[PDB]
This record gives sequence, structure tokens and C-alpha cells, in this order.
Amino acid sequence: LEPIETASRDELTALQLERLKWSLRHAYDHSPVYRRKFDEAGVHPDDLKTLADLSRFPFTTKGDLRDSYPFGMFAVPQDRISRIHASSGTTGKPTVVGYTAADIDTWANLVARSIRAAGARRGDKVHVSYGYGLFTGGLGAHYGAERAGLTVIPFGGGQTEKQVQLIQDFRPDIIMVTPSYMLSIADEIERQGLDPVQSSLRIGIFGAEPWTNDMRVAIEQRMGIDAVDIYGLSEVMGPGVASECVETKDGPTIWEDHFYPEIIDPETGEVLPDGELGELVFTSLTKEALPIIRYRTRDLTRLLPGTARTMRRMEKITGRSDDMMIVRGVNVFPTQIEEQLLKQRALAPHYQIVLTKEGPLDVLTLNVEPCPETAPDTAAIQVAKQALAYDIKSLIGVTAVINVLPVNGIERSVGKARRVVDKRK
Amino acid sequence: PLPLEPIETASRDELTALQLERLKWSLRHAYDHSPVYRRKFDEAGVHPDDLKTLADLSRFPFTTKGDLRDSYPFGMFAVPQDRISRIHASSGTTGKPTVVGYTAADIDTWANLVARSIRAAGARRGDKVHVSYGYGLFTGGLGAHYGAERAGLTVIPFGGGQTEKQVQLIQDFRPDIIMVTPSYMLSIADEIERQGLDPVQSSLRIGIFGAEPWTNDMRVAIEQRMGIDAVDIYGLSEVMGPGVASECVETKDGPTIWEDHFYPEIIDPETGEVLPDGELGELVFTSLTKEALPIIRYRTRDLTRLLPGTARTMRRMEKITGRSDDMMIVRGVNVFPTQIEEQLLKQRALAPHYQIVLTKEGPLDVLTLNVEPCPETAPDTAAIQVAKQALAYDIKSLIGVTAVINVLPVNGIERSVGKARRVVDKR
Ligand SMILES: Nc1ncnc2c1ncn2[C@@H]1O[C@H](COP(=O)(O)OP(=O)(O)OP(=O)(O)O)[C@@H](O)[C@H]1O
Ligand SMILES: Nc1ncnc2c1ncn2[C@@H]1O[C@H](COP(=O)(O)OP(=O)(O)OP(=O)(O)O)[C@@H](O)[C@H]1O
Ligand SMILES: [Mg+2]
Ligand SMILES: [Mg+2]
Ligand SMILES: [Mg+2]
Ligand SMILES: [Mg+2]
Ligand SMILES: [Mg+2]
Ligand SMILES: [Mg+2]
Repeated sequence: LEPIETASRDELTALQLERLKWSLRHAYDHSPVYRRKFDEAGVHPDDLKTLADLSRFPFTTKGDLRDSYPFGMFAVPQDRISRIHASSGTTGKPTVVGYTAADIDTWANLVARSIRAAGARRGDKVHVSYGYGLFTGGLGAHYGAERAGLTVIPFGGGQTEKQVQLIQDFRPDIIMVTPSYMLSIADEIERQGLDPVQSSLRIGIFGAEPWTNDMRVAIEQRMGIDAVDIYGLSEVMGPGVASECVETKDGPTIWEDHFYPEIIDPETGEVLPDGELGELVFTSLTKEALPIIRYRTRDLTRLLPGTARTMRRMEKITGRSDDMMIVRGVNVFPTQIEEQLLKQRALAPHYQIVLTKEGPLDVLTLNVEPCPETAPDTAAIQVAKQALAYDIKSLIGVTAVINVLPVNGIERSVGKARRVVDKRK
Repeated sequence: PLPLEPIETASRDELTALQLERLKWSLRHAYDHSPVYRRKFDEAGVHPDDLKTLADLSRFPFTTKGDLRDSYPFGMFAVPQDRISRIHASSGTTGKPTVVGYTAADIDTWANLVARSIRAAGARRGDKVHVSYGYGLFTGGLGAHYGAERAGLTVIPFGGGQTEKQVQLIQDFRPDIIMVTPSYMLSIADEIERQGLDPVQSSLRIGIFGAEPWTNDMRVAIEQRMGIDAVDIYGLSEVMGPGVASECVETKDGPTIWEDHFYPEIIDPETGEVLPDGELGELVFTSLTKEALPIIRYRTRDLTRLLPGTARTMRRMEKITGRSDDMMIVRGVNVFPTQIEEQLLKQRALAPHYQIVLTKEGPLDVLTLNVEPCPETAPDTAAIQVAKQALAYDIKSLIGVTAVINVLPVNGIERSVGKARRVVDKR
């Protein structure tokens, strides 16, 4: 481990304060957007005397980045930008980010830290299935595994049959991949009559989208691995903003020596005490090219005390604020549905939620599949469909039309699964 | 200009001496640590210390594709697993992909040689590089990426596909250099023109095109269309990846081989005899500095000739004529797709897109050349008729081959995303 990972909280705090002061000054001096934002908010970098003072400073939102496209957020000259990446476009036009060579180095060290936290060992191979390209996931995973001194197998997305061929042949110890795509790889392993538990894989590091504890336990049992959660977003850096320690599996530990977290009430912008659910906000402490100050992530979670590290954790992401569905008056996230689906051993872990209107009433249709083994077993499927409907009603408050499709009926994820098709318009 | 390394123009005497020392090391490393080379050298009755000068290299046995295939996945490796930093693979063009590995030192060298290649293309401080080569197990994309990043440039790691979006980002990000296959460049150019833009007025100044053969005539065509300088970069996964050799933009006289790291020979592919420089034959490489996968006298199956250094001390290769695998035998006459390309490009009424289809009709090899009009000339039936006839005549009179010229509609030929499939052999 790095010394900082077990430093005292006093030591960490002091380090954060020094770096936050630097970052605020760097943004104000070198990022025209932040000179304007700070002036129009009536604050100066000098106003930060303690970490609690961060709440004086304005927020940065997606809109700020969209307005400055492509390169208006940068705080260094274009000749110092070593790398361009973009967000994935999930909510709209991708936003563009940049990195100096030092920022690439920092990112590589943080992803390496996250891979260590997952339980990596000298001699491990890493099979990277996160997409390579303008997306931050693939190249971020790549550089971090390479920095960790491991054997990098840079496969990227797609070609499921080939990925399974190479998992057999190359015997990777670690896979870095979305949890939804992991399911497709697991299916393919089983489709070929192989036993996925006996795969060489020891560790899965899954991120890029929400996945429940229930999902983790299912995947762990099916693949014979430890699975840990890695979090990031492109505005802040990419994967490796936070990652779970495999010895606790209690939500990603935030690398807050580099990215300082807050939680706010999304409606008011007020800061909440640790433990309360709301919107996750980050400020970069060491970023050169694109310092980012109080970025409202639109990801919903809560901050929790350090366990396996000095650094605090986040709870597993509940969802994006954009993920929230309002169904006949009840607010529901896809993860809530997923938790109930994963109780049914007779059903696959694949799903899609389709929202419609029938007259004036909302209708939520949950499309599921049997496991391939259970498909012919009508009695098992029938119990599953009824128990799932009863769990969603009793625990979530929504009446879900459960619709069991043939095996392979649901379009498989290519990366970030689309959990929801809202046809209500 | 971005700086030359001193070795790039140091004396040939100094270069020879350092090649010899590195070759002695590489042969020992292979023999001592690669269990395949221990077997190969022992069976040929040679030992590393048989190499006294560079002229002795042709005493050593060849390595072929089959050697690699027989060693899948990791049988060629010459360092322990925990020193392997990276796995890549060949593209599968001719069969099952062959797997290669790299230590950290290897990855560093590769990044240095791709940077050297990008500098040779005329890159400048502050340039943005749009990388359109595929990212993944293929060596191209990550090889280009690391090299552009090592040169200190601004890397835009797009990768393959999504042509409309690549064009949007060529507009929005205004890159200076694009690294891409010549056949996929053609698609990008089409899409620029389709979105109503003048491709000459693109921000791009330099195209660095490899991964497949493309003629000097194709070069001049793309240069005029895009308003760029276009240079050729060569590589193959067994040897390293892209950056084995790269053209100097000031001479455009075929890729200069980085023979401080990869020592080239040319052989008669039938006999294995080494040919004097200047004669066409099969290219053969020996790595001088590689750790994880030393490769000794690898028979590339690429056909070319060696030429004296011009812009560098290092020798050049001619632009690749083709793979051995590309050669068609058509009614007793040997013909390469690049020869067909040269004639196609004389026709201003026809696009630069093509694909050859080989069938048999009784005794006859039928070579059908699928072409398209230019967008502007598609409705001009007379111009297209003359282009067809003139192209058939050129192929017959200059190559000795009867071809059927099949004019498809615009977009009738499946577009390349990387290495175009030039020949579909249905015989
Ligand atoms: N471990 C994870 N848990 C749940 N969500 C995750 C995790 N890792 C990443 N995400 C989601 O992915 C987002 C980062 O993705 P990225 O920056 O590539 O673009 P995006 O948010 O998908 O698309 P866009 O910003 O264009 O709408 C995070 O903010 C979060 O919503
Ligand atoms: N600049 C170039 N001009 C001509 N052809 C090239 C050039 N660069 C690379 N190539 C071709 O690509 C080959 C290297 O590609 P790679 O190692 O990815 O696998 P492949 O040869 O296409 O597939 P496989 O070896 O599996 O049949 C070269 O040997 C050559 O045939
Ligand atoms: Mg986002
Ligand atoms: Mg296992
Ligand atoms: Mg189940
Ligand atoms: Mg090959
Ligand atoms: Mg131009
Ligand atoms: Mg033409």
C-alpha cells in the first residue's frame, strides 16, 4: 500500500487542505470558466481557510461543460494536453475532457491502487473488456493495470465468443468489465458446456453502471470470483475515483487524497452530514488540465466512515437522478427492481423495464427470461413470476406486469446496459 | 521540427557496429531463453557464437508463421509471465491469429519507434493526433496511441468505425494528423463530402497510413483530395507492430526501416537465398532489442525490395507490392491487387474504392473488378462507359490480364473499417 492509504485522518485532512487551496487557485488563475464562476459567485480562492469552507464555492454542472465544448474547460495550453476523452452520451451530447501527461500518470496510479485494493497479486493477468476509445473506461483500466506491473490483455468490448476463448486460453486472473456485460460472458461460458466456477478468473472489477449487492453475490457464486465495485466519471477523471477493498466489500473507498467528496440535497444544494443519501459532488485536488470544482455528478449515494482504508467510502450508487422513474406516484430506481429480480433463482439476471400508459394510468412492464436450464420448468417459472410481482408490490409499492420472454429475448448489454425504455412521451 | 534522434543520421559504420552487438545479444537471448529457438538452432546445427559479423546472419534458420501457430498461446515467450506487460495478436487475415507479448522495455521501445515515425511524417509541437486505427488486441491502435503520446502530442483515441462521428470530431477538434488505414481514409473523405464540406479545407495536414498496401498513385489521390501530406507506416505484430518502418515526408520514397531495432533481409521466397539490395523478394526481419518475444529471421510474407538510405542513414523498403498471400495467378500470369489499383486510379470518373472477385468459368480464371462511379459522375453514363473500357484495356495491355469491369452503384462495395479485403476468391 501507499503510505497515504493508512495515514491518520489528521494527516489526510492536512493534505487535502493544501491540495484544495492549490486546486482552487489553479482553477481561478488558469481556467477562464472558473475565474468567471467564482467572481459571479463572489468568492476567491483565499476564502477557503478550512475544508468546511468549500461550501462557499459555486457548483459546476453538466451544462457548464456542454456550454464550453469542446475545449473551453481546459486550464493549460493545448500543447500540454496529452489526451482527450469524452463522457459516454448517456444523458445527452458527450462532454469532452483533457489530461496532461501528469494527469495520465495520476490516473494510472489511482487505477493501479484500485486494482491492488481488489486483491491483485504479482504475476496476475488482467483481461480488459471495458471499451477502448474516447470512453474513459478501457484506456483508464489499461493504463492502471499496466502501471500495477500486471500482464494486460487489452481486448475491449464485444466479440463475446472470442472473449470466452481467450479467457480459457490466456487464463486471466482479473477481469475489468461492466457487470451487465459480465453476465453475457458468463452465459457464453455456460452455453459451451463449461463450468464458469472453474474459470481462471479470481477477481472481477466491475463498474460503469449500477449493480446491487444481490448481483455481486450472484456473480461471485456463478463465476467463482471475488467481485468488487470500481467507480468513476469522465468529468472527474475516469474509472478509479473510488474502488472497493476486497477485504470488506462495503462500497467503493473514495480516493479522497485526489478527489474530495461531498453529499448535497439535490433540491437545495445544501451539504448533508455523512450517512445521509443525496447527490455526490467532487472537487479535484491534483488535476492540471481540467480542474473541476464542486461538480454535481447527478449520482445518488451516501458517505460512510473509512473501514479498510482511512479514506471514507461511498455506498454503492443507487442510480443517476436521471434513472429515477415515477410510476403511478411512486419513485423507483432500476436497482430496486434488480434487487427483487435477483432473489429469483429460476430467472436470469437480465431484465428490461418498459414504461407505458394505458389510458391515464402508468404501466410498468418488467421483461425477464428463464435460466436456460429452467425454461421448460413452467412450475418454477410461474412461482418466480408471482413471487417477483409480490416482492415489487410489497417492498417497492409498484404493480409490475412481469413478462417472461424466451431465452435470449432481451437485448444483451454491449457495455452500459439500458435498464429502462420509457415509451410514455 | 521535432528533433531527430542522433542515431537517425549517424554514420553507417556506427550503425553497423551497434547492429552487430545487438544481434549477438538477441541470438543469445533467443537461444538461451526461448525454448523454440533452442530447438530451432540445435536442429539447424548453429549456435549464437557462429555470428561473427552481420554477413553470418544468413547461416541461421528461418522462423515462419507456422512456428508461431504451433506455439499458441505463449510458447514463443522468452521471459517469465510476471515480466509480460502486454499481450497482442495478429489480425487473422490469413488464419488463426498469432499471439505476441512485450515486457515494459519492449512497450517503451515501441512507443519510441512510433514516435520516431510520427516525427518523420512532419509532426510539430502542439499537433493533435486523431487515431483511427483499431484499439484492442490488434497492434495498430494502441501502437499508434502510445507513440503519439510519447511524441508529446495531443492524442484523440477514437479507434475504428462510427464514420459520421469521426467526421464530426475532425470538424470539432480540428486535428492536425490522422493515423488510419488508407482504405478507411477513403470512407472518411466520402463522409466529409457527404456532410457538404470541402475535404481540402479540413484541419488535417498529415495522414499516416498503414496496415495494408497502397500505391504511390493512391497517395497522390488522397493528398489532392484531403489537402494533406500522406506517408506510409509499416509494421507487423510478430516483429512489434506499426513503427517497424515509416516514410520520411521530405522524400516520400518508401518506409525507412528502423534497422537499429529490426534488421531486414530480402530473400528469394522459393529458395530462401538472400538477394542483393535492390531486388524484389520476401522481407525477413530479426529483432535486435526485444525481450519477451525475440524473433530471428522471421519470413514476413510481405514482398518488397531494400533501397539505400536517403533522408536517414537507415535503408528503406519499397512500398509493399503485396503479401505472398495476395498474389493471384490468372491464366498463368502473376498479378497483385496493387497493380490493378494503379490502373484503376487513372480513371477520374471512377472512385478509388474497389474489390476483386475471382471465379472460374470452364478453363478460365475470371477476374471481376468491382468499381464505383464518383458521386459527381454517376449519372454520366458516357463517361462511365469510357472509363470501363479504358480500364479494361490498361489491365490487358500493361498487366496481361483480361478483366471484367463491373460498375456498381455508389456505396455498392462494402466499405473497409480497417484492412480492406481486396480479393474475394470464389474459385
Ligand atoms: N461503480 C459504478 N456504480 C454505478 N454507476 C457508475 C459506476 N461507475 C460509473 N458509473 C456511472 O457512469 C458515469 C460515468 O460515465 P461517463 O463519464 O463515461 O459518461 P455517462 O455519465 O455515462 O454519460 P454522460 O455524462 O454523457 O451522460 C457515472 O457518473 C455513473 O453514473
Ligand atoms: N504500410 C504497409 N503497407 C503494406 N502492408 C502493410 C503495411 N503495414 C502493415 N501491412 C500488412 O499488415 C501486416 C501486419 O498485420 P498484423 O500483424 O496485424 O496481422 P495480419 O498479417 O493482417 O494477419 P495474420 O498475420 O493473422 O494473417 C503486414 O505483414 C503487412 O502484410
Ligand atoms: Mg455523466
Ligand atoms: Mg473462477
Ligand atoms: Mg436469478
Ligand atoms: Mg501477418
Ligand atoms: Mg486539409
Ligand atoms: Mg478515380
